Amino acid sequence: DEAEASKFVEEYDRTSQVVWNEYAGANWNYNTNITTETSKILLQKNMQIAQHTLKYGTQARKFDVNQLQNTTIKRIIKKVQDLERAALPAQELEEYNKILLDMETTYSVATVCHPQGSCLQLEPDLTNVMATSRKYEDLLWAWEGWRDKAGRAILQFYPKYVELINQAARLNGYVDAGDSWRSMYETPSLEQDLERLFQELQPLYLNLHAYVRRALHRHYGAQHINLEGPIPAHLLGNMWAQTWSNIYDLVVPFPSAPSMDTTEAMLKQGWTPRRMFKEADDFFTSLGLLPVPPEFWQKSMLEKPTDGREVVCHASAWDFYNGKDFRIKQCTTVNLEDLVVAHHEMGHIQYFMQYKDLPVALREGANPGFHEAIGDVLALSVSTPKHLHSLNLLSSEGGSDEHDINFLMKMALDKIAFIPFSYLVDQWRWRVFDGSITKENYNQEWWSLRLKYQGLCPPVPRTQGDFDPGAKFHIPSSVPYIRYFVSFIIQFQFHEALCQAAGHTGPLHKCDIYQSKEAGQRLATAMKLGFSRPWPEAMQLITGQPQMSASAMLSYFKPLLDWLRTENELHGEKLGWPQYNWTPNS
Ligand SMILES: *[C@@H]1O[C@H](CO[C@@H]2O[C@@H](C)[C@@H](O)[C@@H](O)[C@@H]2O)[C@@H](O[C@@H]2O[C@H](CO)[C@@H](O[C@@H]3O[C@H](CO[C@H]4O[C@H](CO)[C@@H](O)[C@H](O)[C@@H]4O)[C@@H](O)[C@H](O)[C@@H]3O)[C@H](O)[C@H]2NC(C)=O)[C@H](O)[C@H]1NC(C)=O
Ligand SMILES: CC(=O)N[C@@H](CC(=O)O)C(=O)NC[C@H](CC1(C(=O)N[C@@H](Cc2ccc(O)cc2)C(=O)O)CCCC1)C(=O)O
Ligand SMILES: *[C@@H]1O[C@H](CO)[C@@H](O)[C@H](O)[C@H]1NC(C)=O
Ligand SMILES: [Cl-]
Ligand SMILES: [Cl-]
Ligand SMILES: [Zn+2]
Repeated sequence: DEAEASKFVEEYDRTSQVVWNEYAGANWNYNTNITTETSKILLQKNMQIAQHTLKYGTQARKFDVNQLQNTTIKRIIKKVQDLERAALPAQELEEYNKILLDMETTYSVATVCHPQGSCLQLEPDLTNVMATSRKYEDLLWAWEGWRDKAGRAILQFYPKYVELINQAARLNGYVDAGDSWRSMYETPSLEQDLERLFQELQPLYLNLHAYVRRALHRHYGAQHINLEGPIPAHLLGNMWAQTWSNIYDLVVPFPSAPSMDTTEAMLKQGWTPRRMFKEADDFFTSLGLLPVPPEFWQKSMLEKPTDGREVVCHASAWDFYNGKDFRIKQCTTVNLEDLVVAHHEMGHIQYFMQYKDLPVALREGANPGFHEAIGDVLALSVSTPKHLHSLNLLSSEGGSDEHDINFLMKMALDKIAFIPFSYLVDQWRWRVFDGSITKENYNQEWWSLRLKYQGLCPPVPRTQGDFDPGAKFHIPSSVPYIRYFVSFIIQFQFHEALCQAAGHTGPLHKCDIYQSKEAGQRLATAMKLGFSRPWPEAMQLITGQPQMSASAMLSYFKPLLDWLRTENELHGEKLGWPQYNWTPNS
């Protein structure tokens, strides 16, 4: 019994490496070269890996895990019993795989065109418009156009996707796909824990929201901003209003304390995408963590190709499951935002390398939020004015409370603004999956949540046939999103603990853990566990305690919360959006 199970897990691990490596290659080739051929080979490799999954998943289900002594072998076998889509009948599996590829392709090639004029892709063109335009009408053209071309085109696929992904989840013992996704956290109290964390961050978000709304009222006019209502969703510098830092110029608390133009500085100094990832590599190795192998530099696609290839430009990090081939694919733009993204992606690579000696079944983060947090932790240190100054991308900003509040505001526009967004994406999808939201009400329930959690409203009334969730990458690509909410909270807990381990004193937001070997050792021991143990053990290794907690993030931003409360009180802001029914008149 126990001996049969141990031999089984060894066989699974040997054959999975080979098959998973092959699948990763075909997926990479399509992702970096979208063609009918590569897409045909990908769909073919899909059926190959499903045959492997079905073979070993069927065997695994014949072990009564109850009678197993070893708990690492229990854990592997329990996971292999979940076939995911390979539980579907052959006909439905083929249809499911084609739906997913159609949704992804539709999103990745959509464009927004002027009549008799040029056509813009999402990256970099429309992203640039949303980030830099300060004209209501031009922002509206891009915001609405993307949803008209991308979102509306996904709607035809989504109901059938939902049916098929739920059917697979039921065939694997879950009640629906959202149940399956939540189970990745192995945390029965997950929904209540996440709701508690969201509530703890509400005071900070409402004060930020009210301050930004006042600043938008100053620039865009009283006729277009209701100081007691939701904010129009196209004015926040980002296609999804998920991060707001690109409108820093409109909301700067102390314009008398200016910051160097970081994009001009990178360009003037000859930064390139390759330099951006090299600086990330240096930060990781400064902590005593691992460098990326030479192969990484040869096989990664670090900028939009120019040879006519259509590619999936959305950034991603790749494990090829042979312990040696790791890659990034990013249509990198030379700016500070993409430097942070490069650190994020390099954090996924670091995790891949740290757990590469585990059985492939356990080669995942302690939970998906952990995988997302590693690179962001380092990026918190990289983002400090003192570190950016040492890269020659800022002037000296120390010894100045004005510069200090400006910096906290810059960070808040990204980190705090993102909290409600990241919460609501899977609040919506979980209710789509459990049947609470039907295709009749997809879009209406999306905007009810955009209002309830982010206090945003659409600048143009939505009409039948709109499917604005489809205009957000992770929806047609079927990537769960709550990982990013968890990540944004726990990355501050990790930062706090690593700064304490590095001997930092004083305000948490001034800490920079560059070159701390004690910090790197905490992260390395946690990452090496992969998915071999419940995630509270990895939490304990990093922070000395087992819980998720908003306290670290609230401590980081405490000086800004104090300042915002004073400023909002002085101006008589009404926090929140009691006039929640308001929408733009024109
Ligand atoms: C429950 O079972 C697990 C798993 O046991 C292993 O996997 C099963 C399928 C069988 O093949 C067993 O024969 C295997 O041992 C046990 O976990 C292992 O415990 C041992 C200690 O007894 C650990 O051994 C350590 O390994 C270190 C490095 O090994 C890794 O690195 C090499 C080379 O890089 C890599 O190729 C290899 O695959 C390893 O992953 C070594 O430095 C150290 O000194 C020590 O020898 C081993 O790492 C554990 N594996 C895992 C996956 O956790 C449990 O001990 C067992 N529990 C009980 C109560 O018996
Ligand atoms: C399974 C695998 O093999 N590869 C996976 C990694 C893994 O799970 O192992 C992978 O590469 N996924 C791609 C995805 C890309 C990005 C993303 O989509 N981010 C979210 C949310 C966000 C926003 C701001 C921010 O600062 C941090 C996160 C968004 O932009 O909406 C783009 C920019 C950042 C990360 C990613 O890396 O998470
Ligand atoms: C792109 O894909 C085609 C097949 O669709 C292939 O012949 C070609 O070599 C690929 N190009 C690159 C750069 O991979
Ligand atoms: Cl939207
Ligand atoms: Cl997740
Ligand atoms: Zn990520």
